[PDB]
Amino acid sequence: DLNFGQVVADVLCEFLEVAVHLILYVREVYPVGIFQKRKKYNVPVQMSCHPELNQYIQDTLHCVKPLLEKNDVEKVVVVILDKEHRPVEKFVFEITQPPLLSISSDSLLSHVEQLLAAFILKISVCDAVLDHNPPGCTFTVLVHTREAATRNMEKIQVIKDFPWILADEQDVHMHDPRLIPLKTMTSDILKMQLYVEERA
Amino acid sequence: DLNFGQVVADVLCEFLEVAVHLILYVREVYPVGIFQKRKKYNVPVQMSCHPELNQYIQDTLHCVKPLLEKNDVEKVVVVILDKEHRPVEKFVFEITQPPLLSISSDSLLSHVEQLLAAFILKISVCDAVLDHNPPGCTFTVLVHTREAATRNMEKIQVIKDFPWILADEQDVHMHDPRLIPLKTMTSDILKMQLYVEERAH
Amino acid sequence: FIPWFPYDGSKLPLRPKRSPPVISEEAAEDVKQYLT
Amino acid sequence: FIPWFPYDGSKLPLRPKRSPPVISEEAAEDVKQYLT
Repeated sequence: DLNFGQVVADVLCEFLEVAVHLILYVREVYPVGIFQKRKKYNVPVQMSCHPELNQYIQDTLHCVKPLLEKNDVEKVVVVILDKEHRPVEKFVFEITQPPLLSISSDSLLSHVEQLLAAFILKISVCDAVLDHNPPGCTFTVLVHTREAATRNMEKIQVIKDFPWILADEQDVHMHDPRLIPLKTMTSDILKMQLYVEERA
Repeated sequence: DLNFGQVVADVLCEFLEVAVHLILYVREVYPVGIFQKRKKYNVPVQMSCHPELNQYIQDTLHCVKPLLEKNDVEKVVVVILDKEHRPVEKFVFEITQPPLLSISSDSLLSHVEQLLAAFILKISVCDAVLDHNPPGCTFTVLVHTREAATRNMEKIQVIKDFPWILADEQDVHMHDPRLIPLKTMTSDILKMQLYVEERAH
Repeated sequence: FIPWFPYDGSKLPLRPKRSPPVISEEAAEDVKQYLT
Repeated sequence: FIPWFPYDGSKLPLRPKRSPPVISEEAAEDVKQYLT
């Protein structure tokens, strides 16, 4: 028994929430002052203490959770938008969940969190390999589904008063971006790779 | 400028989630094997690793959060039930939120989290003061609102496919219970007290 | 000791319609062995 | 380096309809003062 789809959805959702907070801190999408240092996967991280920001991120990922359970997510993207609401930088989390079959009883949840820790560490240092963002940026989150992203509209709208829409091309497309790899992992339960798309 | 109604709702919801896990652990509602010892508020806690249990508890408290931010909650109650779904034991968290005035200091926050830590610490050892009756095998959570519960239905139903209902007398009422106080805190942004209702002798 | 909100049967509370899961000693064995 | 899922304009992604909150200089200072 045991619902590993739900186990992966859980682990992934917790990691993505921490990684979204860290991206906002490390790229200065919001002032350093709203963040508090915490530890996740035994890595020093930074979480926002602003209540409305925290609820927005929570709501966003709670909506993604049932899609990750079903493995209907190809990519989760944190898009950083400039003051004209155009994408200047994208943190792309590409995801695949292998058929869960040869499960390994040697502390699986402990092993996956060590794998995820390496992603947090890479985000923590990525300011040194990226150009600084211009002032006045905001962010959004994009969810790329494996099926047509209109079958999944009923399934993603999990949270009262938190509707989703189809993204517009201008919210997504960066022309000829520079790709900066950050980290790749593989495990019995999940494979992931993280890279940044930057303006060329 | 800042939603301190939202801050207290957030802190309370996060605390109540940890307390629910710990109550299930200490009162042996589920096998001890599902629990992992972690740390919250700088003190030890026991958190379930069972995914569906975790989701039930998280969804339950996420629905309570908008009622907390509106100061609409009088009690959150963990009801432990036997195989016939009769209440065995109720952990009653009584809550009041005073008007959020004189809100300053670098200290009003971690003072609250250390006050909440006192509740976790006491639950951890509450087997010492509670009766040693046979444990239950399931539970529910009750939300007692200041206004009529039937008109908090739209508001509490935050999560698709996680509906709420008005409780049945049967699942809530204990006759002449023994009341065992566990902890009480007062603060400028939150007062709370926790006691347990045991079956009568 | 005095509770602030003694039980009042005329103001019944809300609770979730769903139930928490049934967890066997064998599902609990797998949780411990697999999910720490 | 090669991405697993290159950008494909034929399948647009989903995004939340509401934007995240705008936090002013002023609001950030209060968060720093009281909440951290």
